[PDB]
Amino acid sequence: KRPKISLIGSGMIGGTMAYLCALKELGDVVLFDVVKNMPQGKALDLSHSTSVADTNVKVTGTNSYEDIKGSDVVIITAGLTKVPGDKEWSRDDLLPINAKIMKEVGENIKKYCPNAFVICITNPLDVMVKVLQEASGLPHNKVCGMAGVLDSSRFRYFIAEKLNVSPRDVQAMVIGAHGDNMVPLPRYVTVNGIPLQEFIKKGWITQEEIDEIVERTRNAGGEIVNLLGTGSAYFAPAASAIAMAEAYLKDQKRVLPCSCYLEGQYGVKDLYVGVPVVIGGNGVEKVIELELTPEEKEMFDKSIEEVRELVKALEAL
Amino acid sequence: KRPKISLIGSGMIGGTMAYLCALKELGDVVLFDVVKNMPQGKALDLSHSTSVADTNVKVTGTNSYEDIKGSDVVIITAGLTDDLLPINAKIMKEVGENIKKYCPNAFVICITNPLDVMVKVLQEASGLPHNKVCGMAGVLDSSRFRYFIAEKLNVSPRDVQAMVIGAHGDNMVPLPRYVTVNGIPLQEFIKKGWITQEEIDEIVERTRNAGGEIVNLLGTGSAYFAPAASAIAMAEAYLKDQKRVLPCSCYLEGQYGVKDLYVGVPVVIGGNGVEKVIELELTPEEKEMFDKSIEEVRELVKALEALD
Amino acid sequence: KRPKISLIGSGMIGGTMAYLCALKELGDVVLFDVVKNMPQGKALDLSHSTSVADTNVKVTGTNSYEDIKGSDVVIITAGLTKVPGDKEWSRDDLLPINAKIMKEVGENIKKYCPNAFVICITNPLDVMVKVLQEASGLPHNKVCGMAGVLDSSRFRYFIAEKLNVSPRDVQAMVIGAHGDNMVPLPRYVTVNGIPLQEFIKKGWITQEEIDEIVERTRNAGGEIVNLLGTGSAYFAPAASAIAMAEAYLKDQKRVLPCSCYLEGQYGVKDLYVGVPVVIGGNGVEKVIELELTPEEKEMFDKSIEEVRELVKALEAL
Amino acid sequence: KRPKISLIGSGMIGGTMAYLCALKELGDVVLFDVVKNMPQGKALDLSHSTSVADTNVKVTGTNSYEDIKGSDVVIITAGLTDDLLPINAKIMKEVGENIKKYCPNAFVICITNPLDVMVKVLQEASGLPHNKVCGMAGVLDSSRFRYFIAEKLNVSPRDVQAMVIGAHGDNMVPLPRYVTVNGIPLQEFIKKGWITQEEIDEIVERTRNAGGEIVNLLGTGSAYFAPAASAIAMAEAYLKDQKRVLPCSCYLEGQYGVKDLYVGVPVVIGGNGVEKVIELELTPEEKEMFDKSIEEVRELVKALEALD
Ligand SMILES: NC(=O)[C@@H]1C=CCN([C@@H]2O[C@H](COP(=O)(O)OP(=O)(O)OC[C@H]3O[C@@H](n4cnc5c(N)ncnc54)[C@H](O)[C@@H]3O)[C@@H](O)[C@H]2O)C1
Ligand SMILES: NC(=O)[C@@H]1C=CCN([C@@H]2O[C@H](COP(=O)(O)OP(=O)(O)OC[C@H]3O[C@@H](n4cnc5c(N)ncnc54)[C@H](O)[C@@H]3O)[C@@H](O)[C@H]2O)C1
Repeated sequence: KRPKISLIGSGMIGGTMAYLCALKELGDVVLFDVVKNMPQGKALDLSHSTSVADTNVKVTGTNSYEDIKGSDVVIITAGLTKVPGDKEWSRDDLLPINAKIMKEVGENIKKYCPNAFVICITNPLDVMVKVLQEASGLPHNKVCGMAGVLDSSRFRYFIAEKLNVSPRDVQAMVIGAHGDNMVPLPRYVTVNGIPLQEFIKKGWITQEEIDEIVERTRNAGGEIVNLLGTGSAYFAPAASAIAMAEAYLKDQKRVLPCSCYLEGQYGVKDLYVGVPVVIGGNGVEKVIELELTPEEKEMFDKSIEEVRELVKALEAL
Repeated sequence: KRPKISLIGSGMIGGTMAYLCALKELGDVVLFDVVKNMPQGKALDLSHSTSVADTNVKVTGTNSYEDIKGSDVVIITAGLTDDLLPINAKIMKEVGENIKKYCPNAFVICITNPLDVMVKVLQEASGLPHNKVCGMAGVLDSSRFRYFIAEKLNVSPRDVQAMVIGAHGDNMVPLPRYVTVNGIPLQEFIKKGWITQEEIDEIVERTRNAGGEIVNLLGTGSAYFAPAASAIAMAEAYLKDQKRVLPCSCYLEGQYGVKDLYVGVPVVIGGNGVEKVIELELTPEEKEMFDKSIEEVRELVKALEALD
Repeated sequence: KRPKISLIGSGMIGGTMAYLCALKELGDVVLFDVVKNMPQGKALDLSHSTSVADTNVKVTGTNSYEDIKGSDVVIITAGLTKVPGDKEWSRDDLLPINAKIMKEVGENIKKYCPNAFVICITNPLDVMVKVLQEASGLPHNKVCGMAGVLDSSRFRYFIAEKLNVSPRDVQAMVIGAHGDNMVPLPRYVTVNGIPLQEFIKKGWITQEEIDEIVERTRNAGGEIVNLLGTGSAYFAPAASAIAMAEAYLKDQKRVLPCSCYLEGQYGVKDLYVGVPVVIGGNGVEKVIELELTPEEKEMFDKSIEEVRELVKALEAL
Repeated sequence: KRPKISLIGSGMIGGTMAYLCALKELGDVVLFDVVKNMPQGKALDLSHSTSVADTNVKVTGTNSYEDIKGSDVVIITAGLTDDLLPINAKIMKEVGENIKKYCPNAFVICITNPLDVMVKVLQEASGLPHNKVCGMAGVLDSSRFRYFIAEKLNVSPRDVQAMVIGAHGDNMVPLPRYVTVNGIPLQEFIKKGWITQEEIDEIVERTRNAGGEIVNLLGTGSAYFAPAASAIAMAEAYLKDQKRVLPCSCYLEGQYGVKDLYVGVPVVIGGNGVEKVIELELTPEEKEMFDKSIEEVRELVKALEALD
């Protein structure tokens, strides 16, 4: 039988992700949402598009978790977003309400598709993937969060733009927690293996512009929201998560910064945070421990501790 | 120079089309919209997504018509969804004007409704060759027809040929007589038990109403995934000179009994636009449905010319 | 684990098929041949190409059947070709020698990958697929021959060329035995569902040109050989067979003329011959019984009987 | 008009390249060869294969140079594998002449060996801009280097960056110092136990010799799958203006200490050909290997100019 991909949450990101799954014939799709008839509407739109693409993909809409039975992969966008930010929204609403949805999603995964590879997108990302892992009981290797691939896609793009080379040939990474305490890694940026500093010396780019690109990367999500007025980014967020899903389903063994369960690496135990990892047919297969400078480890430590604060505040109740 | 694709209108359809242009590396994408900043917001999102796809596509958003200069393809969703007819026409008039000033060699694909009517306003206002302007509707209506037939037979939509002609709307005309499975007449599958004559009739009316069917289930807005894909397939056919056979709203000069009118019929789309009109051997009944389908189009086109 | 595709025979067709499998990331490939080191050379060439395509595909060369263990799909080009044609080659060499290789291939499939979907290309095609089925003991649904997709690709192309429309939008089919007694179906040719006769009346094509295209289709293989001097077609033959393999592995349910096991359909029992079929995740899933004219059934009967003659001559010894 | 890709030489590499052009719908393909009928035979085979891929690509074979008129890209494999140097040069002279007559705006990618030497003969004989002529070698040598490194680490080749510069041959110069895993220096993976310093050295010499390694195993002929893919990736970079960073044999005017010579170095390939040369910060040892690598090229280029 085909691979089964279930999208928990059928908003903008969920629909586009399902569009990519249909365009790439990655497998049968299931769009789930609490809103009645809505996932069923997109599914029929998307079903019609398969006709234009000359594919066979089955896309289904549903308001019941039962239809995620046997899913090979599960990708979760459901919950409140950051669009309101009201400075008390993250603390009084985002964190406490989303944690409760993650617990309900995790329980449904546990009963209906406990073998799936599970990719979380809901924010606060690092916190929510932990909660989803706890509630679902699945191996820590098969539950991770999408954040670094998106933050890296922005980083790489901004670099590629100034240098005027294809983004394929810009290697860039962003680690740490997803959010304002993310850590772009300017030292590790290369152009097809060439350190970026070589282009600084040859005048393709300058050091300040690089520092600007670091900050623009950290705020890229808000830059787009502000410009949209209504809504948030969904084209790149959806591709990033489907890159990770394609890496799992085709055992591509790609190297991508993802939010994953550490156990000693980087001096972190029993915690989810963004790090470079190898994604393969068996999920998160290897964590790469980068030889970070002391300064870099400091930014990583301050970012890893904000994640703790919130994991603990959530554990209060 | 890369091909340049300008999307006049950056709503749901326009943005979805821009994404397909970026995934398929069809060319540089310009997202135009009257709304301030919003196109630029989507453009940056889309730009980011090129890193994930490892492409080099340039996607820019703008609020100034000047940025469509030199466009090889223009795709128009600008409009709204009882003042809608004349307001959409002033828009379509304005869009068509900027096209002639800025990119008078573009292949233009109108999407806004009433499609077949607004197509002719656009051509008149832009003064472009009649074969370089057309409307996307038949590809989408056929993809629904094709899809519904495919799922009942349990074969791939690729091997279902099905077409829809006439005007885009509730009176569109699916053609069950021409449906085939890899060229095998659909009727052969009635006789061998794959589908019944009643289910075909039911499917034919579900195709007529699919637009509203989707609208009722979404609750806010209308379909756009298949709409976007249909427009891009038409643009891909022009950019790569694929000579595809597709139902599109095109300028007829006597074919089917229509003069100086844009109406949905099968055409060959290639590097020089709408390169050939296919004139089907329609039966009297089928020709009758076609005539009643376009009646509304011929009236509206006359009424709008009066209001100039 | 990835899907495993084994190519029995690593000649021109076998290598190209493996190139397509690598380009399309359809799965892990195994190139097998009796020639020592040769399949291993192509595999390393192809391995290098995956670097240019930015894929992860594992391509392996081998001279041992043991390495086809667990194959999801098996595609067989091995044996003598038609390139010599010496009028006694088909009878004294092609048929008797290839049948013996098919029996050895079938036995190796039976012991090492009895769950595979098996696509035969060796000629005489309809005869050899039967022999391979007998020797391997696998379900008749999971063993078929590639012939009609190639003969149809030629038919469709010749039509598309004269009309000057994309071949995608020309539906054309060829049924019967692969070879000189193949049956192009001019009546069933459509342009996106439109009968071809409509274009005859409107002057895009004429009836004689159509009849020429029927004959050119029947001789297309020899036309190319003659022009090549050395060798035979391998680009289209390889794609055709990989289309059938992609249809199985992705459960695409495509409609394609293939050589398959009939049991009453078309008044043929216990025999392999080319007919329109639906290929899906479970192999050959449905045979389509076309409402052929009496004339058409006559050409089909004369083509189905030449296949018998050879199946019986082979059964002598 | 579709892009026009002419392949001067229809052997194994040339035909494999034509197939990739047809699969990727990059443009119309012209297969030229001196051998009578053989190109036409492959063209018809390839044409048939377009039906299976559902593309509209035109593939023609010919024995007359006139059919390359207007080519946007030309890719040259014409040659043979102790008279081979001067015979290949008369050929490369002849090919370059017909190019200037027939398609003097083409992007030209030479493949025949000794690559870096025959590249300069071609440019001289064709009189084309030095940025519109280059040679494919570094992409292939890097794809082997990249591949060997990828399989030992068990990561995707996509996330291995590795380069090879200098001349194409046994003296080519892999650059283990610049190898990275998604930008992470390869040395970090020594320290954490993924690969050893000895296996890198071994890999670096296996890259040098991969060409012959393949040749020994095939028994007849040489590699062509990766060779073809590398040339097409370079042509795709030109046709779609992808601005790819790739090691190619390109005209240097003082970079690296080379004047009026074609040598393998990293470049940016885009819509205007070889748009930029990247000048790496090579160490003394690395610069030394580079100089010894091109010594043979500078001598042969001088010796062949004398024989005119
Ligand atoms: N022909 C078909 O089959 C398609 C099927 C589905 C719907 N398609 C029709 O085009 C649009 C549907 O596109 P979309 O779903 O994206 O509607 P949106 O509301 O999201 O976007 C409309 C945009 O159009 C922009 N726009 C852009 N320019 C203008 C001007 N110049 N005036 C007014 N509005 C303008 C405006 O800011 C809006 O953002 C509407 O007119 C439909 O009748 C037609
Ligand atoms: N630079 C690289 O890294 C490539 C790596 C692999 C091999 N590449 C070199 O080009 C070719 C390899 O291509 P191929 O594998 O296809 O060699 P073939 O023998 O199959 O084809 C050579 C064709 O070249 C044709 N040809 C075409 N034109 C001519 C002329 N004008 N003179 C002589 N020969 C000509 C001739 O008919 C032959 O069919 C040879 O010169 C190699 O040194 C180079």
